Amino acid sequence: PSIDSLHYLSENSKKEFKEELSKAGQESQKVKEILAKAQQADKQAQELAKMKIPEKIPMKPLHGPLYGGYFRTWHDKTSDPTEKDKVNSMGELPKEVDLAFIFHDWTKDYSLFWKELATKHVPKLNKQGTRVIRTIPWRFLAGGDNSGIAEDTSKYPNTPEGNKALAKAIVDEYVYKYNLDGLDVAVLHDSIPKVDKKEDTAGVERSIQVFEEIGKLIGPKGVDKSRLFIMDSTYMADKNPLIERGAPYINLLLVQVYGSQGEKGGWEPVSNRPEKTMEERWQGYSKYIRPEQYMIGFSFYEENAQEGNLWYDINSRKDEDKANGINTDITGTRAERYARWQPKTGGVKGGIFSYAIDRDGVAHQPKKYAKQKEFKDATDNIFHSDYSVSKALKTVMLKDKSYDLIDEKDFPDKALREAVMAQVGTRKGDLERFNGTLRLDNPAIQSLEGLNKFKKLAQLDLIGLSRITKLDRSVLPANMKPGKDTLETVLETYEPATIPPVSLKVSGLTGLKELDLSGFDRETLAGLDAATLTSLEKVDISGNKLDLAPGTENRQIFDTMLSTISNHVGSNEQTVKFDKQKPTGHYPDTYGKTSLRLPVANEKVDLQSQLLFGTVTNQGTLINSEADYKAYQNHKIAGRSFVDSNYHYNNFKVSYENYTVKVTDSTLGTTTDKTLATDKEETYKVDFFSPADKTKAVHTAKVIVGDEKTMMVNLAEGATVIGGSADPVNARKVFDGQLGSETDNISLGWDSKQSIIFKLKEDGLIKHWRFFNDSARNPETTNKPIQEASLQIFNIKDYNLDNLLENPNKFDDEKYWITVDTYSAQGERATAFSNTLNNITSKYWRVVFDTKGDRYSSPVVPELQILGYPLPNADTIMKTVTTAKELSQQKDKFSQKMLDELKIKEMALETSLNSKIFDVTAINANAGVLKDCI
Ligand SMILES: CC(=O)N[C@@H]1[C@@H](O)[C@H](O[C@@H]2O[C@H](CO[C@H]3O[C@H](CO)[C@@H](O)[C@H](O)[C@@H]3O[C@@H]3O[C@H](CO)[C@@H](O[C@@H]4O[C@H](CO)[C@H](O)[C@H](O)[C@H]4O)[C@H](O)[C@H]3NC(C)=O)[C@@H](O)[C@H](O[C@H]3O[C@H](CO)[C@@H](O)[C@H](O)[C@@H]3O[C@@H]3O[C@H](CO)[C@@H](O[C@@H]4O[C@H](CO)[C@H](O)[C@H](O)[C@H]4O)[C@H](O)[C@H]3NC(C)=O)[C@@H]2O)[C@@H](CO)O[C@H]1O
Ligand SMILES: [Ca+2]
Ligand code: NI
Repeated sequence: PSIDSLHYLSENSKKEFKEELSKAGQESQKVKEILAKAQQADKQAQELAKMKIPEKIPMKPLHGPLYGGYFRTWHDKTSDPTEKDKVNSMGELPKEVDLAFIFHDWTKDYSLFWKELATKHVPKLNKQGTRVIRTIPWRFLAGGDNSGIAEDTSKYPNTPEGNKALAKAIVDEYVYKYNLDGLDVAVLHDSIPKVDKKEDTAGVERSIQVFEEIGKLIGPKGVDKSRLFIMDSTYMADKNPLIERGAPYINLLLVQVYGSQGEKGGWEPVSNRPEKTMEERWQGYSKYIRPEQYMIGFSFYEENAQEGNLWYDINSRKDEDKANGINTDITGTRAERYARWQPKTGGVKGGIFSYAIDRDGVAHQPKKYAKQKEFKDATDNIFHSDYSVSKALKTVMLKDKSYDLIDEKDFPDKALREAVMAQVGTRKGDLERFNGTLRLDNPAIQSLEGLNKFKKLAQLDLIGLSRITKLDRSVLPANMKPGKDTLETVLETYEPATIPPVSLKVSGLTGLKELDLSGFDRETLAGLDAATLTSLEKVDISGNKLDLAPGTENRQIFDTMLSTISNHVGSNEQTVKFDKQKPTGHYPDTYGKTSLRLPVANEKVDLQSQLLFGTVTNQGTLINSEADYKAYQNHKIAGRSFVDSNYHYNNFKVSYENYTVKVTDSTLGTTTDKTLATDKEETYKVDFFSPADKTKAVHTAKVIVGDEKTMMVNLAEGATVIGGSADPVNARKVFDGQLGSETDNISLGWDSKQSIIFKLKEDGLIKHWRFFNDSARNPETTNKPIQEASLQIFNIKDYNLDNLLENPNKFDDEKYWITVDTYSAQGERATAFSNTLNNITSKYWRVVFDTKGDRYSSPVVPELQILGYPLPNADTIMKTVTTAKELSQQKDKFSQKMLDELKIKEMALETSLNSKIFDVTAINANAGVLKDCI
């Protein structure tokens, strides 16, 4: 009986039986048993082809806290009847299990477990209410590495039509083949599609398309909605590649959160806080599914588990009790906390599930034996479970008020009750947690009794409710006023949240007579369409944080309601109330003081108080002083003010201490003192910074003491290094505009004196220069300071620039350069040095620094700055100046009269090059006149 002629065995099972052939390939007596079993395996395989899948028992739709479980096929006593220690059966799962997940592995194709499942387990579990679900890995929807059916790439190509063929083939193979109740797709890192044992991106993308086609067949958006379409994952929502396009097609999301990591989250010591927490996890998924579809999972103790697969989600065997492999108490377990857990927002959860439910009741191997790979504990044997833990957990949830149905004692009005259920949910627990939008626009609503049940409602739209006549605290959500979360957590951890007060939109309540919003600390009235509240007779908005100044939207909503009430019953101290306001002072988005001009005097200004100031309400009223706020307290409505008599300018004002400052003079010198001295004529740029950010400024201003000067630029930034002893990679960092961090080595080179040869970016007129000592970057730096330095330009009159450019290193001698300024440290602590330069024009430069330290003395220069203004053709213009001066001495060639006119023009040009306001257009005009006169 060859194995190639068996017909009914799957090619996989045949690939197995022929490998077992190779072993003992010629042993006379073992070549028998392998064929004799490959046959008996074929007899079984053909009994699976001819079994009769029972007719589907119709089942009640899902409802209430659900409890699922993953039964490991290889622990069913029919998986491999030769292993007589496997005693459990999936059919024995009690009615408390709403979802029994077939979790497949190690059970042979030809196993008769599949005939016990189809013809006995499904009928039994179905008659009691338990749905049976097949679990398949992510990779079954794409790729070819263990992709099961999808390995056949010709029958199911990766195309629009191929993906449909694969989706229908999946549902047909794994759902309908045994008349199962639904399909579960597990997306983890372990199940991700691979090829060559490499994560396949083209494979992951195909799986999204195939997942969508499967959803067009089963699940809430498929042709057959009786079958469930479930997804179980370990990814956070922001890392699940299939939730965005997949979520609308699934009935339930099962997040696997085993162990204290799933519950508490992971620690991240850079934040000093936890991440991937239980609350953070669902908040991510709350964008894609309703909370009633969310199900959190734990794990029972799997036999012979090793490091990485030990979760301790159920109680552990006591170290003394060495014979007791069993523990069925839920008290103090992670699973029992998971059953009672409810998110803080949205609503209550679908339920919980357990992995390896065939191990229900088995205690956990003590933590101390985790690393002993071969230690066989009492809890590592196989037991028959009566599923006591599963029953105990299910009843815990089933007996939780959170899942009590919303009834007429919450909302006596039917029209309101039907709308709450349409938009919020159907559980009392959903009122304590729903943080979305409730739109009550059906005018049949006769009463708003019950709305006070809402604790976290984000927005409430009351539209066209003609039968409503009163609105006050008793018939509005409880979060109308600020408050903190009151739902206590049942989980473990290592402050409560703020409840954003509700946004109240009201429009078309023509029957509304009284509006009482007092004592809620409301920030605005936005949402009130006062032009529609036509029957309003009594209004009270006192004791809030409203800015009722004229011109505001708040005042106009108020004026409108006051006008309506003034045609119905009259405005008076009883029908209209508004006082006791405490508007919230905010920082402005912008500030108006963009320039401050002072005379040159020996005074002192506080830059903060003179440029950055002012508090603004959320209505846009700017208060810039204690004087404006008294004009504000002076605003009167019906003869009296609306600001609380106890709310002073000190309370309303926003504080500007902690705000830093970055002053920059016209030579690009920098300070950081709020105090400035007007003793020196100079022009400064001032940037202010909030404590929360020191890179994006909140306000820029321009202080001008005396005659305004144009601000210089760092013409050296971006300069090209072409020489110098100094390390060219590091050299170029002196032109990089920032000082740097003290992690980066910026040492120029080995010996104690180092040059840098460089060319400026664009032409320019240079008027200043500055080099920073190392103390500018880190004040505690151990790199000694520069003792002596020289800045030089290239002797272009005598030497050829082209010779320099062809062999720039040859020219590292001061004979080829001209010195324009030398620095010599006198021995005093200096963070930087700066000095003027005489309208230099050269494009090519050479600097040297010297710490004077015999050896091991490294020149460290954060940044070298050659400052000035941009000026195209500085060469020619400055060349023209020096010509008129020469001519003016040749008093024999030119008459005195010719020279006096030329002198005025040469003088005029020099004046424009050294003017405080640099004007390139005037310069060119003068230098053009001068060259023309020559
Ligand atoms: C998705 C999900 O549910 N989330 C995770 C769980 O996945 C996770 O549970 C584990 O699941 C393992 C099985 O998962 C596989 O199936 C699911 C569903 O189809 C897939 O989603 C998943 O990716 C796994 O896929 C399977 O992978 C294998 C390996 O590749 C495929 O077959 C092999 O594939 C390779 C290529 O990679 C190659 O081609 C090979 O030839 C091929 O055989 C397989 O095809 C693929 N699925 C299919 C059908 O497509 C469980 O195994 C795991 O449980 C084992 O380990 C725990 C450790 O604590 C034990 O407690 C537990 O009892 C079990 O032990 C194993 O028992 C069998 C029973 O006999 C032992 O077999 C023996 O092995 C011997 C050699 O060691 C001899 O060969 C002997 O003849 C043989 O009988 C086996 O050795 C035991 N192994 C161990 C480790 O003890 C676990 O339940 C859980 C984990 O916490 O978390 C969930 O959230
Ligand atoms: Ca630098
Ligand atoms: Ni062990």
